[PDB]
Formats: sequence, structure tokens, C-alpha cells
Amino acid sequence: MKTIGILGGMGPLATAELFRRIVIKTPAKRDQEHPKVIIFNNPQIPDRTAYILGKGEDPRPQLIWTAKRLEECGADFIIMPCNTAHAFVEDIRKAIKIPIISMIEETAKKVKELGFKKAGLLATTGTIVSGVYEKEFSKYGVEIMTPTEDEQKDVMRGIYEGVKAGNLKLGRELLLKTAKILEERGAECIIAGCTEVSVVLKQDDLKVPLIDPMDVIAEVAVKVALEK
Amino acid sequence: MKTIGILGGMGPLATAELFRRIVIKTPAKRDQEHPKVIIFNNPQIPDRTAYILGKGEDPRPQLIWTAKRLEECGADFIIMPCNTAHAFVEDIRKAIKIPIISMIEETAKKVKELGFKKAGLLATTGTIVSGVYEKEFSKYGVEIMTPTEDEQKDVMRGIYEGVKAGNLKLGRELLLKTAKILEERGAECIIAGCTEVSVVLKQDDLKVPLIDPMDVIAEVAVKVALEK
Repeated sequence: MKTIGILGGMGPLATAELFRRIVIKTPAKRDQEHPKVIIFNNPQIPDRTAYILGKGEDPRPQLIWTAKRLEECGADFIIMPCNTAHAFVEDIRKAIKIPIISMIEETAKKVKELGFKKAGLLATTGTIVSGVYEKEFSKYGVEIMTPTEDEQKDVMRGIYEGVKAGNLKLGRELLLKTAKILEERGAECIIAGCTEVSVVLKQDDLKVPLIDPMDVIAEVAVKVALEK
Repeated sequence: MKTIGILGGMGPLATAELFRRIVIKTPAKRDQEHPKVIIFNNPQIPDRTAYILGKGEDPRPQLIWTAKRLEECGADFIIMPCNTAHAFVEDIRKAIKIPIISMIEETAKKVKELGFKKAGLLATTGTIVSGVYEKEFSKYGVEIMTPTEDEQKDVMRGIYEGVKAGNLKLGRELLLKTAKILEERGAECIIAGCTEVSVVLKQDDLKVPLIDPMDVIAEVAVKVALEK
């Protein structure tokens, strides 16, 4: 058995959703068969996007602090429910002894294993600018495709002012329209970069595989926790 | 600001749900305004009901061990997303230094504050046998009303063979029917003793207030974490 450590708070809601998915994706008939999970939800970690752009506070000190605390509290490995935070995965790795399993890298590995060569990405602008998906996917020979700047404004509006704001119709309209556009351009799979995307967008709305990075990391974490 | 500690794993899904509700009930303009939360999800704690009904080992030693680890990790106070575990709340409190806020007692306080004198309880048989709600509600002068033995079997079926199995139609059919029976017998409010109840039973379905203990403890935890 290995204890799953979750470095969260980026944001709180995404952290709670990752935890729920781990539980749902756990094969068990009784409580006692589920893996141990230690979550340190630290919302005070400075905004990742604001820093990426070059004007906000460095989020690495709090990120590293949280990683070290999880280790001290008993985690055997760490996962993070935040795309942009993975831009500092190497910084965090250098400060701790236990490993961090990357949600971005595991998704790239999965995409490669399924044979896809081109992937359409639906995510926040901060995520794209951070380049985390582009970096890891390229390492695995997979080409990333994103919407145009105008279309990206729609993705952002659909995710924030749409889903997150409680306006599902506006979110699904903006996000589904963009998903099919990427498919039209040759995307072999669609990457649901934010949980908000999986809410209003379902596999039944697309002709190509729909991949949710949070499901990928939750599945990897469960496997490692139960098989190691 | 105080760090909320959650002694979980009883069971994993309920722990994840308590966390989500804390986030949902937190007033904030940005992530950084949300309180820190440390969750020690330990599914290996011995079954509570089993010990209650006398066919299982004592869960206190490991409940206490988990609470101590949670305290060591950094929690300023502890809450537990499990009804039966509260049967041992005094044992846990005596063993640790930080406070434990009882979901059962805070619910009893809320019910009295709202002027109810009789409450219909929808929960597991184990919860009823433990008597935690009866003990606390009586302290605050509120009378508890539960289903008959046969109706209680329907409740257990609705929660387990229904909601937990993914069959919401069965879950709702059995739970709504029992809720209405309790209303007919004079229940001034319905206590949703399990998160499963809140999934298929909504306020609009009843002529009396639906009180969810998990929402109550979530609200208290947020208040205490951000107050004074």
C-alpha cells in the first residue's frame, strides 16, 4: 500500500473533485479496501497565472511548503489538481524526497499509448501560456492544437463566466462549438483541460476520444496506491 | 485563519463530500480567501457499526491514532464525516489536545434554534442503534422519530441498493416514501442522516424543512476557520 498525497487548493473545488474521482475510481466493496489519502488544501498558494504572466507573487514557496508538509504528514507520493502548477514540477521535486506523479505527463503517456499524434486542447489561457501540455506531449511525440485567440476567448468565457458562474447553457454552447472546430481541424482526441469542460461536454458529443487529465491522474494514483 | 482538520475514511465518499460542501459554503472572491483544510482519509479504521452491534473490534485506538496524526499534520480543530464515529467523540477528545466539533451536536443546536420539537430521522440502522442523534437531540429538548423496522429496511435499501448502487430511481422511490410517512406522523423537519438522502430527496419534495447534518457541520467549520 502507498498513501496518496494531494497538494491542493488550486483551487479548492478542483481539489475536492480530484478526491471524489479517486474514490469513484477505486475498486472496493468495503471501506477498508480503499487507499489512504492525505490532502493538504492550501488556498493561499499565490495565483499561478498571475505569476506566469509576470506580475504576481511567486507561488513556488507555498507550493514547496505544501509538498514538504504532505511528506512530513505521511504521503508516499504526490499529485496536484492544477495544470499551471505543473510548470514548477521540477522546482517542487528538488525540494522533497517522495515523488510527484504529473497529471500532465501521465496524460501525455496515455495519449501516446493510444496511438494519437495530434490532440486538441481545451484549457485556460494561463495553462496554454505556461506550455505544460505542449512540453510533455512533445516529449511523447504528440502535437498539441489549440483554438485561435478569438476562439480561446470563448473557451475562457464558457469556463468562467459560463460553467463556474452557474450558467451551464452559456458554457456548453461556447465549449461544444470549440470542440467540434478542433475536430474539424484534425484533432484525434480532445483534452478536457478543466473539470468545467467535462461537466457540459460529454463523449457523446464528439466523434473522437475525450480525455480528461483529472481522470487519468486519479486512475494512476489509485493503481499506484493499491499495487505498490 | 484556522486550519480545518477532517478525520475521514468513514467512508471515503462521505469524506470527499464533506470537503466539497465546505468549499461550496465558503464565501470568497478568490481562492486565497478559502481556509486551509487537511484531510486524513484513513479507510482502515475498524467498522463502527460492527462494533456498535457487537460483532466487531473496537475502532477507538485507530480513530485516536488518526486524530493525533491529523493534529500533528497541522489541524487547529477536527470534524468527522461519520455519524457512528461520534459515539466515541468523548474518547477522542480526551486523547488529543485540539478541539473536535461534533456534527451531531451542532445539528442538534441548529434544530433547536429553528424551533423544532420533533424530527424525523433518515439514517442507517447502525446510526440509529448508536443513539448519537437521540442522545444529543434529547439534550436540546428535541424528540427523534424513526421509521418502523420494516420501513427502516426500505431506507437501508434506498441508501445502499439504491443511491450507492447508482440507481437513483429506486433510491428516491424508497426514501421519498419514507420521508412522507414521517411527515404524516408529525415530523416537523426531516434529518438527512446520510449524504445519499440529499441526493434524491430535495427541499421542494417536502412540506417540512430538510436538515442535512453535513451542511451544518460544513457551515460551522467554515465559520470557526474564518471567524474571530
